[PDB]
Amino acid sequence: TRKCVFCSKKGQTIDYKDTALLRTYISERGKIRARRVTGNCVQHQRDIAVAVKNAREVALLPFGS
Amino acid sequence: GIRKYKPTTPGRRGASVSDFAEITRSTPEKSLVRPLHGKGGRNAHGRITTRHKGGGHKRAYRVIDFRRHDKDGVNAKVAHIEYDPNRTANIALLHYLDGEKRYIIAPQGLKQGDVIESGANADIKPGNNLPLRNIPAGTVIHAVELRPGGGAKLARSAGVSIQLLGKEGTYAALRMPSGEIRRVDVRCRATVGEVGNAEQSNINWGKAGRMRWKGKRPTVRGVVMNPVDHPHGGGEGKTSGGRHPVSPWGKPEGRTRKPNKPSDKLIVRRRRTGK
Amino acid sequence: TMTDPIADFLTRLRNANSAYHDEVTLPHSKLKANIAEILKREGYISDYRTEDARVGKSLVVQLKYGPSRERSIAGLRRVSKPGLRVYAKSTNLPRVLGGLGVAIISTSSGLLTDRQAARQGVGGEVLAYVW
RNA sequence: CGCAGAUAUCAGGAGGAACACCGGUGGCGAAGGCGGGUCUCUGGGCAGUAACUGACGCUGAGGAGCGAAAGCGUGGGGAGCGAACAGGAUUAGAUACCCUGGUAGUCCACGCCGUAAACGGUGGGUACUAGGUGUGGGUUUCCUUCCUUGGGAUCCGUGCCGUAGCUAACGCAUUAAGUACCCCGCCUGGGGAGUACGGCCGCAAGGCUAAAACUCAAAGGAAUUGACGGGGGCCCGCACAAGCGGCGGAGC
RNA sequence: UAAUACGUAGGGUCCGAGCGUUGUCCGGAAUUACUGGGCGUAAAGAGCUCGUAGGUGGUUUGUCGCGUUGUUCGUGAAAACUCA
Ligand SMILES: [Mg+2]
Ligand SMILES: [Mg+2]
Ligand SMILES: [Mg+2]
Ligand SMILES: [Mg+2]
Ligand SMILES: [Mg+2]
Ligand SMILES: [Mg+2]
Ligand SMILES: [Mg+2]
Ligand SMILES: [Mg+2]
Ligand SMILES: [Mg+2]
Ligand SMILES: [Mg+2]
Ligand SMILES: [Mg+2]
Ligand SMILES: [Mg+2]
Ligand SMILES: [Mg+2]
Ligand SMILES: [Mg+2]
Ligand SMILES: [Mg+2]
Ligand SMILES: [Mg+2]
Ligand SMILES: [Mg+2]
Ligand SMILES: [Mg+2]
Ligand SMILES: [Mg+2]
Ligand SMILES: [Mg+2]
Ligand SMILES: [Mg+2]
Ligand SMILES: [Mg+2]
Ligand SMILES: [Mg+2]
Ligand SMILES: [Mg+2]
Ligand SMILES: [Mg+2]
Ligand SMILES: [Mg+2]
Ligand SMILES: [Mg+2]
Ligand SMILES: [Mg+2]
Ligand SMILES: [Mg+2]
Ligand SMILES: [Mg+2]
Ligand SMILES: [Mg+2]
Ligand SMILES: [Mg+2]
Ligand SMILES: [Mg+2]
Ligand SMILES: [Mg+2]
Ligand SMILES: [Mg+2]
Ligand SMILES: [Mg+2]
Ligand SMILES: [Mg+2]
Ligand SMILES: [Mg+2]
Ligand SMILES: [Mg+2]
Ligand SMILES: [Mg+2]
Ligand SMILES: [Mg+2]
Ligand SMILES: [Mg+2]
Ligand SMILES: [Mg+2]
Ligand SMILES: [Mg+2]
Ligand SMILES: [Mg+2]
Ligand SMILES: [Mg+2]
Ligand SMILES: [Mg+2]
Ligand SMILES: [Mg+2]
Ligand SMILES: [Mg+2]
Ligand SMILES: [Mg+2]
Ligand SMILES: [Mg+2]
Ligand SMILES: [Mg+2]
Ligand SMILES: [Mg+2]
Ligand SMILES: [Mg+2]
Ligand SMILES: [Mg+2]
Ligand SMILES: [Mg+2]
Ligand SMILES: [Mg+2]
Ligand SMILES: [Mg+2]
Ligand SMILES: [Mg+2]
Ligand SMILES: [Mg+2]
Ligand SMILES: [Mg+2]
Ligand SMILES: [Mg+2]
Ligand SMILES: [Mg+2]
Ligand SMILES: [Mg+2]
Ligand SMILES: [Mg+2]
Ligand SMILES: [Zn+2]
Repeated sequence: TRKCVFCSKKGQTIDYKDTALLRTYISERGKIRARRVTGNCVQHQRDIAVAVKNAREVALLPFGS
Repeated sequence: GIRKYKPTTPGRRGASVSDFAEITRSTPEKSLVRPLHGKGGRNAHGRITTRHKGGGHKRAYRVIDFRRHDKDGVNAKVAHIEYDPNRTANIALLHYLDGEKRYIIAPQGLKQGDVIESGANADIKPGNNLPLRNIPAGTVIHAVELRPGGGAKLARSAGVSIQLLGKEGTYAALRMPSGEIRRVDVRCRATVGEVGNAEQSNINWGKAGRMRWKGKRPTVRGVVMNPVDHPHGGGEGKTSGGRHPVSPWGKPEGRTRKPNKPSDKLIVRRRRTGK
Repeated sequence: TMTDPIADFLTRLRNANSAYHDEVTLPHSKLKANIAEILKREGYISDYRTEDARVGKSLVVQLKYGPSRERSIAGLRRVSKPGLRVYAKSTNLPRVLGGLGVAIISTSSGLLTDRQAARQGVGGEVLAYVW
């Protein structure tokens, strides 16, 4: 199991501005992948989902094109 | 709300009414009243045209501004939301900064002290009138008109009002309470917000006396008429009339609209039942 | 709710004997001190003590065990409890293990053992049957 | 259901229900139960400073509030799904399993009804009692890169396994059934029957409180081995398959 | 159809001037569990909360002692039980 990449204090914050950051965690299909593969916080993942899905509603990530 | 009456006497057990706790006045603005009278369901000839109607409690008519275009760009205050029996809904009097008092229909949730503006610049808050060029698609409106200044004619329904759908060219499509969609010109005028007295349909008459009050007389059933006076008349006992029900003048159920109307093209589709 | 300090103390003692402890810490009280007097003078608890803690004075109990690991106290059951309280007359003093046990009796002089009460002719409330 | 142009497939429009992945043996809630987002008002739980009150504590007969789904009233809504209901089919028989459809309901608003295997089949609260393996929450402190599930300690909730003990056993095993304490519900063989009569509640369906007679001399719980299974894994036989020749036809 | 369980015989057992049946009541029945029960499934924790009355209390500093035991004489009929 790999590390909680976000969860350093040196690491970047959590938000929805980072379209590249959210793309890096959303697959090419456009779905949310699993913690079992991503290896980050369960909490961090909660934040990631909130940010990515805010971006989706603001039309920043494809809706299964 | 609703207050169900307590069954003191038998003829008063089922009588439930709506409380008019919101009214503020007890005598209508006298500068805006005209003489009216139960017409008795008779035309210039005097022969009864429509049955069941006539007699009842006399009522005083008041002119109310469905023409609400004669004043623009001048606000008015909601003076008093009073009751007129002649109409289903409630009429609220407005004080204009100009100095006119005019009657209008009272939309749902309107209370004394609010502001009213009428024109193409008004806000979208309920109670404002403005041609449909300036009204967002999807909103709920009432007291609609049928042409640019012919006076509102539709959706006076106490408790229900029309829904705007979409603007194309110079027409707008309306979802409207009969369940029907009407194409209509967009130069007409309308007002935003559902009409008031949404609970008026909750009334339970409950007493033939009050039905008479409201004015309509009794209906004489069909199969009981004599055969001479009506198609189902006759039959020693109870006999269905031996034929499919029919209007007293010999036309049974079924389509009645005269298609081809000038508005036949303006209509989009037709109302649905049991769908 | 600590609604029976005596019961809780006795439960702690027997539980510590079962778990094979050496020291048991409890909040200190006058009744605890005099009951420790009784038991230590009878020889069931190796020695007690009263110390000072962050808030209130407490006590630690030092037990013994039989030379072959033997437990010092076999059974502990309260008799007079909140709600159900039991007293005894000068003649009907309770008998535990036919005298092989010690019953703590509250009499005018204070708390004394069953033999002390029987010889003095005094009586009171029996606290606990210790064996 | 289609040759009246079906399916598919593409443009547009309508509209209702519900939000995969995040999403797990995870959060919260006292309990039912609750998760697409945004805002609005707001409840509950936890960590350090421990400032202040200072025996106010606990739990609770009656009472009263909450309380899944189904059901009922009123008026809206009603895509999908779908009791009941029609047909098609299997079957000796099918008022079912399956198919075509398809009305209540399913959703909204306000009232209702108060029962579930409402289960962790375990009432609430406090104190004590070896460990191992994880989550999430918040704190500190040090190898200190001071990056770091690096290391230490702490308290809250949350999964499993396990000593001693307990237990009828299966099993529980510090989030006890252990060893105690305080209070409350409840039970005394099986039917009869949670039903008859009665009282209370409900508009109802019914709900709550709760009998007797007569009959049976057992009914039930965990567990041991068989037997069997249109329950699973590994095996063998002219068992199957591939071949010949056959009896069931006639006389004898 | 071949009874130590029916009846007859013998033989045996208990008891005895009484012996059985029946019926009422206690017991074993800890089978209404105060002494001295249980609640997972065998019968049982209500569906879960707040909370009135009642029931119950986290400490030590202080008196009256009404809860209490402490002893002295002072009542407890006779008759019945226990000792001689
Ligand atoms: Mg966060
Ligand atoms: Mg009536
Ligand atoms: Mg007047
Ligand atoms: Mg008039
Ligand atoms: Mg004429
Ligand atoms: Mg009529
Ligand atoms: Mg007249
Ligand atoms: Mg009216
Ligand atoms: Mg219509
Ligand atoms: Mg008629
Ligand atoms: Mg007639
Ligand atoms: Mg005539
Ligand atoms: Mg005729
Ligand atoms: Mg007739
Ligand atoms: Mg007839
Ligand atoms: Mg007709
Ligand atoms: Mg004390
Ligand atoms: Mg006891
Ligand atoms: Mg298509
Ligand atoms: Mg202080
Ligand atoms: Mg209580
Ligand atoms: Mg209380
Ligand atoms: Mg109660
Ligand atoms: Mg009560
Ligand atoms: Mg309530
Ligand atoms: Mg209530
Ligand atoms: Mg439901
Ligand atoms: Mg429902
Ligand atoms: Mg019905
Ligand atoms: Mg209803
Ligand atoms: Mg309806
Ligand atoms: Mg619909
Ligand atoms: Mg069906
Ligand atoms: Mg059928
Ligand atoms: Mg269907
Ligand atoms: Mg029930
Ligand atoms: Mg549930
Ligand atoms: Mg409970
Ligand atoms: Mg407890
Ligand atoms: Mg274990
Ligand atoms: Mg052991
Ligand atoms: Mg426990
Ligand atoms: Mg138990
Ligand atoms: Mg019984
Ligand atoms: Mg019952
Ligand atoms: Mg009853
Ligand atoms: Mg009942
Ligand atoms: Mg069992
Ligand atoms: Mg077995
Ligand atoms: Mg073969
Ligand atoms: Mg042959
Ligand atoms: Mg043959
Ligand atoms: Mg014989
Ligand atoms: Mg015999
Ligand atoms: Mg004999
Ligand atoms: Mg007896
Ligand atoms: Mg018992
Ligand atoms: Mg049971
Ligand atoms: Mg229960
Ligand atoms: Mg119940
Ligand atoms: Mg005295
Ligand atoms: Mg005396
Ligand atoms: Mg005396
Ligand atoms: Mg005498
Ligand atoms: Mg005697
Ligand atoms: Zn993290």
